[PDB]
Amino acid sequence: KTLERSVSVKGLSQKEVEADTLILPIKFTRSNNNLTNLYEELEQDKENIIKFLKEQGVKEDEINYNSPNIIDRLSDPYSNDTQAAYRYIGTANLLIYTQNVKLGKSILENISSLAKFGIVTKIDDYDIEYLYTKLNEIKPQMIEEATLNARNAAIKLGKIKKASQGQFSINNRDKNTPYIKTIRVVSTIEYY
Repeated sequence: KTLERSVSVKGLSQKEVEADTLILPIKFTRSNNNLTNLYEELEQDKENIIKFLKEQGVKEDEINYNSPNIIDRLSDPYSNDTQAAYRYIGTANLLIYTQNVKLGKSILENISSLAKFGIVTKIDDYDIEYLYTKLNEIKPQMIEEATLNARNAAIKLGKIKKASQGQFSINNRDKNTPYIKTIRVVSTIEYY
């Protein structure tokens, strides 16, 4: 009348963890007819941004800086046209790489204070990274926990028919907490 019976349980491993890496790129841009003057204002912009980051808790060894990217437009602020401008435009990037992930919130709310110096900072939310770089290291024990939780629900009794493993998910806790990640895995076990 019946040929087999099997029971299926899904085991859940879930953990909140704190991101260990914050990558925060701060771009700032200037224009000038004289290229030497563009570099001097960028360099002065860079010094003021660094001072604000150090006040915020960032250390010097967490700040990285590439050569500014300079575009020659060959324009002039005298030529009567609808598209006249300064000849050169330069954009620079101060790239923060730190394990002090809780610094990011305060940096992003106060960076407007640099408007004083005439600094134009652009920070793209898409390129702000809060990572838990230990993610792959923690997977084996969470897989065991899920598989184990599945077995113990089955207790509450033959061999194992099928074993499957979902992929890990990793989500921010709240919107206000990007430096805290929720990590989940589900292990599915079917017994006879």
